[PDB]
Amino acid sequence: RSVASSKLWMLEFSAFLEQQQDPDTYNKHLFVHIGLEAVDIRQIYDKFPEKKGGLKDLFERGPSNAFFLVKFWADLNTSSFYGVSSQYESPENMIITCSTKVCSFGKQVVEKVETEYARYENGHYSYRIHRSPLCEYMINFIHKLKHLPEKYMMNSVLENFTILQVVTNRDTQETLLCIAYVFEVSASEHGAQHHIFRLVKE
Amino acid sequence: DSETDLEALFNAVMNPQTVPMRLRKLPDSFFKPP
Ligand SMILES: *C(=O)CCCCCCCCCCCCC
Repeated sequence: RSVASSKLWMLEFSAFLEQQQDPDTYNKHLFVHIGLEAVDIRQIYDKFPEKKGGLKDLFERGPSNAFFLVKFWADLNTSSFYGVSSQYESPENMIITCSTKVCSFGKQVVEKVETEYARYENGHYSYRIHRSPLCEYMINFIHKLKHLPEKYMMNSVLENFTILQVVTNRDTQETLLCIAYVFEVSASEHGAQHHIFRLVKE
Repeated sequence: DSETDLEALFNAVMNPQTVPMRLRKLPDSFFKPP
């Protein structure tokens, strides 16, 4: 129930590499996967676009209960398909728009926009972005990270890399979820790890 | 061009700005995995 406003809950998020050995055999590797401490949002403003409709403008518009910060410890240890899959629940039947902006030094480099419709499910409604192609920039970025001899060098690069995800009701233009993503490379036994935080005004 | 900037970034960290995250007011769980 962690990444959830009062109008939308992201139950699932994953980014992955799938390889097809042969027409009947598939191998999937997860870079990150999600399946409550507060953070002052003003601490991360310089890390995202701050023009009109930027993170600040979005937060001050509200609702303040839609804003989250996720820290990922990404597992980079691995006929190719690079994908992102996410699942959402809402009490309402809506047209949702999902905007994902990749940022470097707080500047947008690439945006992907997806429009999703509801499906009735046990008295509520579900939304799914299934197997969305990971854009060229991110594939190449991942490749360049992988070729670094040292893990701390990877983290140094990621210090100025952020991803901003904004889910919006297309009709009312209400922010349903806003998720700020910060990344490090995982160095553990378990593989990919994460921690979710709520963004607050103070 | 962003591909040329990317290349410069990666050559930079191999052959050695703002306030880094580790110095900011963030919880400890932000920097150490579960
Ligand atoms: C391009 O279309 C932008 C879409 C990017 C979606 C974000 C996927 C998250 C990538 C996590 C991999 C970890 C990289 C260090």
